Amino acid sequence: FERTKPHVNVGTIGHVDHGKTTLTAAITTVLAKTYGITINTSHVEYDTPTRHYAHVDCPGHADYVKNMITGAAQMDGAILVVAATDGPMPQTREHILLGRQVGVPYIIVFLNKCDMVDDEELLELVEMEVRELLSQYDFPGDDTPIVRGSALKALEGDAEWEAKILELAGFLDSYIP
Ligand SMILES: Nc1nc2c(ncn2[C@@H]2O[C@H](COP(=O)(O)OP(=O)(O)O)[C@@H](O)[C@H]2O)c(=O)[nH]1
Ligand SMILES: [Mg+2]
Repeated sequence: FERTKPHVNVGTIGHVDHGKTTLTAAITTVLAKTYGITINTSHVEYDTPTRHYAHVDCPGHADYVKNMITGAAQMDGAILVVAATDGPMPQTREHILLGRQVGVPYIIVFLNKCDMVDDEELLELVEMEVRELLSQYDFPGDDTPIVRGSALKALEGDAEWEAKILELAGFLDSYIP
């Protein structure tokens, strides 16, 4: 465990537009500064000072469903992007169940479109309805980290937004046993 230092494969589940691919990109970049069948799959490896991460993001639902259903991925940690602009839409609900069956123990939720969402009243509201799916279908939903940034900003520059990706990394290290 000491070389890898604990090696963690963290699984990113969206609907179609939320920014996972984006979320996925941002995390690495942030990470670099601060520290440093047919199957279709996209892979990134990332490191916090504690854990080391392998990350999988799939261009499509079809991918998530097949990839999650067989064996592709193995996903200890599932990082979830629900985007404020919309709300949790089908692909998110589906992804949540599928996860439960899959045996995806931990889903950590990240809320993207806060480059576009001014409204504590909405956010709570995106944020509540997530909590509501998570439970009905699987998960705690209470004692479950919800992180709001905006991935797009974070790469792109400087920012407060960047900082949040840091919580995401942080929770990861914590939330995931
Ligand atoms: N404004 C804004 N747009 C975003 C953000 N993240 C992603 N997008 C944009 O929305 C489009 C779809 O996002 P994407 O990451 O590809 O979604 P995915 O299908 O879940 O992988 C992208 O081309 C991005 O330019 C974000 O945090 N803010
Ligand atoms: Mg994608």
